[PDB]
Amino acid sequence: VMPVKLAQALANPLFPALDSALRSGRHIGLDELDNHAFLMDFQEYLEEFYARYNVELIRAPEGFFYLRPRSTTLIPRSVLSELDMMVGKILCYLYLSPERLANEGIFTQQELYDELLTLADEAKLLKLRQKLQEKVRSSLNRLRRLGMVWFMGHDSSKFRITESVFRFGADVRAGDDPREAQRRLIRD
Amino acid sequence: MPVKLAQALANPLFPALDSALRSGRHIGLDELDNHAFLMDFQEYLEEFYARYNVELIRAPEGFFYLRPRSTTLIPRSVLSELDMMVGKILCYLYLSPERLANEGIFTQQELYDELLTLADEAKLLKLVNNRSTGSDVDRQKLQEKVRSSLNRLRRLGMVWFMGHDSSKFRITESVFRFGADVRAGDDPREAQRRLIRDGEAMPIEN
Amino acid sequence: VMPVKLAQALANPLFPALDSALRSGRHIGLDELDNHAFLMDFQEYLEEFYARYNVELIRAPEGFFYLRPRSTTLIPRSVLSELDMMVGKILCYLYPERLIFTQQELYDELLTLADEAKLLKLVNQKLQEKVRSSLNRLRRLGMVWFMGHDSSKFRITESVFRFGADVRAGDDPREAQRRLIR
Amino acid sequence: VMPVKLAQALANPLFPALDSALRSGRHIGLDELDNHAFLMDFQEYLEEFYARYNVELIRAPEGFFYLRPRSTTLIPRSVLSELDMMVGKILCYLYLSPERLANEGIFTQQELYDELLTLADEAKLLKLSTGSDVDRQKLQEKVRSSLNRLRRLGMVWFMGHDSSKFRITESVFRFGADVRAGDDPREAQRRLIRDGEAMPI
Amino acid sequence: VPELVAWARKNDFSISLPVDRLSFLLAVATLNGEMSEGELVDAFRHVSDAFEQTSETIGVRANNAINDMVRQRLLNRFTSEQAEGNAIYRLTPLGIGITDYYIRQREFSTLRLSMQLSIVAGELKRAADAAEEGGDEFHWHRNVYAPLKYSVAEIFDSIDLTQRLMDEQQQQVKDDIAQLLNKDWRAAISSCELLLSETSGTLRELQDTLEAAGDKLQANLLRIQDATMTHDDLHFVDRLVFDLQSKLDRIISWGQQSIDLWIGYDRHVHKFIRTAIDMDKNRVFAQRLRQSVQTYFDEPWALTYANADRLLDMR
Amino acid sequence: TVPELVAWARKNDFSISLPVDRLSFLLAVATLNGERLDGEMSEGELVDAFRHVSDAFEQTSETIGVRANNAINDMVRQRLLNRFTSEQAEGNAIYRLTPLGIGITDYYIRQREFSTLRLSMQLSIVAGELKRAADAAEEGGDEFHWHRNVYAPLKYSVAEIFDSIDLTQRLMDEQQQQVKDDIAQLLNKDWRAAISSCELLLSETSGTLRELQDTLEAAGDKLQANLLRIQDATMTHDDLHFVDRLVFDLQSKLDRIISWGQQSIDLWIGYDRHVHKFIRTAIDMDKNRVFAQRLRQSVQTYFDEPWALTYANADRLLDMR
Repeated sequence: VMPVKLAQALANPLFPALDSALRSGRHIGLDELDNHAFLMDFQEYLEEFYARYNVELIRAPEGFFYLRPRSTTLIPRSVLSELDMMVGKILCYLYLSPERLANEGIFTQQELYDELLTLADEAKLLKLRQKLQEKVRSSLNRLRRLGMVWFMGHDSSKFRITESVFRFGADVRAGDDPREAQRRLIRD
Repeated sequence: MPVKLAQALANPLFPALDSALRSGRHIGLDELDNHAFLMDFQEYLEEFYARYNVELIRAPEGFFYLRPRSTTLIPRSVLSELDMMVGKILCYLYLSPERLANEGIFTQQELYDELLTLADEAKLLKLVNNRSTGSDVDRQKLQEKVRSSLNRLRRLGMVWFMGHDSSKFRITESVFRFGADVRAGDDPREAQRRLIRDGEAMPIEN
Repeated sequence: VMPVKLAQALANPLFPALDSALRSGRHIGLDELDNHAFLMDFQEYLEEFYARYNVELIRAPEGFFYLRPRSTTLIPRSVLSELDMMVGKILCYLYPERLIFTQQELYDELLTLADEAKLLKLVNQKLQEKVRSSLNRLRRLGMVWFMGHDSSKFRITESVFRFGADVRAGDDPREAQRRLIR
Repeated sequence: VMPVKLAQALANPLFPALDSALRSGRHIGLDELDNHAFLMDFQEYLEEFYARYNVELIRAPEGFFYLRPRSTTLIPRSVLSELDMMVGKILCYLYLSPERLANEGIFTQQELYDELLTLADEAKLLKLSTGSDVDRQKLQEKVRSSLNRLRRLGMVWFMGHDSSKFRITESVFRFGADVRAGDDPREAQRRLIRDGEAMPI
Repeated sequence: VPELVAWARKNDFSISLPVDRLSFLLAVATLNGEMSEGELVDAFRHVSDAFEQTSETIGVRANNAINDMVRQRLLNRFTSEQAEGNAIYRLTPLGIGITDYYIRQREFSTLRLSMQLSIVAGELKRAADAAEEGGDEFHWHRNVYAPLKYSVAEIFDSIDLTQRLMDEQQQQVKDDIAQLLNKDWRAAISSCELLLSETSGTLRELQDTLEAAGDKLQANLLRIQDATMTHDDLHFVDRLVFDLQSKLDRIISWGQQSIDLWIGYDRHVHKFIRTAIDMDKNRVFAQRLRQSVQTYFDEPWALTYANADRLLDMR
Repeated sequence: TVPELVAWARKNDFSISLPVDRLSFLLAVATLNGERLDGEMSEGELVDAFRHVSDAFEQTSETIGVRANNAINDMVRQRLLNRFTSEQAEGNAIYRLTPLGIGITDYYIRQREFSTLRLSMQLSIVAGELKRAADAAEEGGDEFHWHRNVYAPLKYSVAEIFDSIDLTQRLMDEQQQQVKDDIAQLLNKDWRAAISSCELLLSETSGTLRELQDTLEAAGDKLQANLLRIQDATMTHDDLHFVDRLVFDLQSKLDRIISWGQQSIDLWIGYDRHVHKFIRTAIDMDKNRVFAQRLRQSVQTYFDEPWALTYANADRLLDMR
């Protein structure tokens, strides 16, 4: 028998879209009030539900939720490309920057691009130039689908970076300089 | 929540079946357990998918498949024309008595051959390349493309691949959808109009 | 055993050649004094010899000797063409003979009494050769002696009478033969 | 008057037909039991007889008999064509080839023709002048035409006038005379021409 | 084993029997029930007639064929100076093989098969009552090896041939049903159901007759092996026993597999009669689908389908 | 009928076409089908098979797929191979050699049985079956008695053993032809040297053909006698024709067989006799094949300087018409 709250959850007007979203790999942070609240409220039960698919519903230490599939996932799996990962780690580096607090967490394609060239070995950066600036718009587009970024318009220009980027941060102990560790990750 | 929906949902078959349907697979008699499962809780799973603005449809020949409405919370897609062409020939081979000996098993070459027969090879090549007249290098791109169409159709459950390879395959009832523009004895382009209104189809322009 | 006077004919020096000439279809006339007297001397014993070959050693009433093969012959036979036959019937009647002849006359005398239709089927200068050919043969048959070289200015032999018609009623020569020609 | 045995022969029942055959170029092989046995017993006397026409009754090392007309011969003489020679040679070849032993002596006009083209320039044969079939056929008929003459000469025995099968006789060796005495073609042929055996072409 | 091709190429083994020659070979094999080159040419003549052709090359052709028959080892030649054509001819093992296939009568009778099986059972018993007893080489050769190789293995091979003829039969009904349904559609159903039923019966019967016998035959074949396996001299009387047991099994197995396969085809045909014909009695749909394929580009359309985004993971 | 069988054959388009490569392939299949124990052949195995045969004729590699399928496809229409759809099988199909297929393949791969002990043994067995059937035939019985103790034994064991004896003969026929070839080539290589070996190969098959004919004659009548006793036990129960027509053919086939047995021997003496003539003709007078060799070269060089043999040629006797 299925718990009373599980049902109540699946019966919530918010479940359907969230469910689709969660299965696509999207991370639900706080700049998405209604949904996030929803998962905080039924985490215990949605946890069980998604387990049935061999997918763990996880709340990260920084607070966002996301499904992490196992090897036996019954949900179609896809995979980000090296450039997508690289971009994510760079988005994390940015979020860590002090400027971020004085920009309402807003950055530009160029800034991202600048920081990208600076830290990632520009030689391996070719593995996948004005094209490489357009291809970074792609990664940044999928990452937006994943809930890492929010666009300040329909275009790309400037975007807002959320706390879900930590999915891309480096293992850090209290006292470890996050930026040094992050670019050490980006670098190795 | 209805007791039975909770039952359907707690069943060890649901999760993977659910993923399959969401990825467009059509479920026919060949998938014994899943099809038995759907027949059992059809009424309830119907309601469940309705929550996603999607219709759990059981076609007249008996297979199931999701048909997203225009307000769907589950993304919809549309086959390419080469897909439809291949789909239609698949349905054709399925109704061909001159093939009974095959007991339903066919080969990439058989499909491809029957395709060039009934189709306008000329324009068939145009799908592959803008302007190409017989360019033997394009027939190869056509072949690989037809091959990709069969593959996409396997995923949709229209066909089953026989072994470790992709060369041979078996057809399914689900392939009747490709003949929907003619199942109902009418005006081919009248039925199409009807199919479009129901979310079964989308017209392809250019 | 073998008739003594037969060996005497056989051993004679003249035989070998005569034998070859007779077997060739050659007629032996008076001209060949030495042979003709040989065929007179032993006519009967040689009459027997050639009989062993199913050939008869005839002597035409005109006096000329020749070998006539039977259906049952043991000596290879050949039959002259109907053209050769028509040229022999003429060479006869042409034999006003106390004159040597010419291919001319024979050609004229031919186109004369010879049907202007049937004479054209024996060649179905078109006939001026098949005539110098036939005559070439008849000369080897002993019915025409070439006086010159290879030219066609010959001299007829009595042997030709083997082409003569049958003067039985007791009429005239030339027209009896002339008639047969037609 | 005449040598006793000359008469015993000339009177023998076999003579007139044999004489007629010999004068026509036939070669009397062992297959003709009576005739051959006959020529064997009166060889010398018949030698005397034919000489009288300037012709050598001849017996070859292989045992067959044939007349070899001299220059001053009372009996005309002829020579085989080049195709004839060629066929005769193939015949002699086939006659000494163990690869055919299953035939038990009976050959085909087909086995002959193939053997010929197998061992001779198809080109030069056609020299009697390109490669046209109107020429190709003319070869097969001429071949057959030659095969029938050798039949009359005694080199071969047809297994039915209609038949296309035949037996070969020892007489085909005459076709290898130019090789009996090891030498040079121009030399051997010099002796064959001198002996009346052969003639030039 | 690829040596087979070397050997095959060396001896240039080939068979070329166009319907043209085959008739000849058959006509010959027909009459053969010795042959002179004479009678053999006559035969070819009668066949030449059936194809109304030339007579100018009949002579040359007929002989041309006979040689082919001789090079391809279908015919064996024997020179016989006295026979018409100076030659005699005999069909070879390959010749008789190929011809029986086209003339031998069928043998799908159940009674036939049981009689064969009854006859085999007896011999296989006698060989067991004896091979158990014992004796000199002659006993084991004339009372054990002899009946197992010249009589038993022979009857098995015959049974093996009946099954293959049955496979042939199987294909035939399949081809016939294709033809029947493709021409009379709904009207051919009753006919097709009958051919499906008649064949299943035959198969079921031969196989049931076989299996019912198997166990006993295999039993005596096991007695003969119990005396032969000890002695280190009676080997030949074992590679046979083992060989027959192995062959009796191959037959009982295929008999079974054959029926499994048939049952499958039968099911398939029925499903087809249900899906394709009962749901399109007037046979219109198939015609329409076909027209819709050639005329597709006039006004192209496409089916919709759920296509959830996949779960985008890390790495 | 006669020209009716010809229509039937062209009405069904009966034909067989197996060039060396194809035949090798069909043969390659039987070889493996022979070692069959795991079950039938699969489309996988057939191609794996066609693959090796393709490599045997040093040809392209990519075209295999289509040709392998083209090949197997007509092996089927030509009625040499049978196809059965089977999902379980690699390639989703199994293939079986047809009766025709086993026929053609057997000839080439199935080892040949050449033994007089075999024949003797066979005859013995037939004798027994034929005796019992004879006795049992006269000792009458219901219908099951005739169909099982008379007909059947004759039809399924006797008629069978005869067909084998016959086949062995036809087989023995190919050995003879084989020995002829050995003798031909033996002579074509050592000339006068081979004279020894040939006479031995010659002497040996005569002995063989003799032992065989003895055996057949030794049993021929004891056998033929019983077929008669049976042929009589039917004189009575007339309406039992299938048992009469069987005794008839069994008699004819035995006569047919015994006949041929004598004839081949007579035929061999023909060959033997001829092989001795040859040696005594083309080898003795040319002990070292010098003449023959030069005669051949003579055929190639003839045109460089042609010559012609002379022959007497009397003028035919010209006669009138």
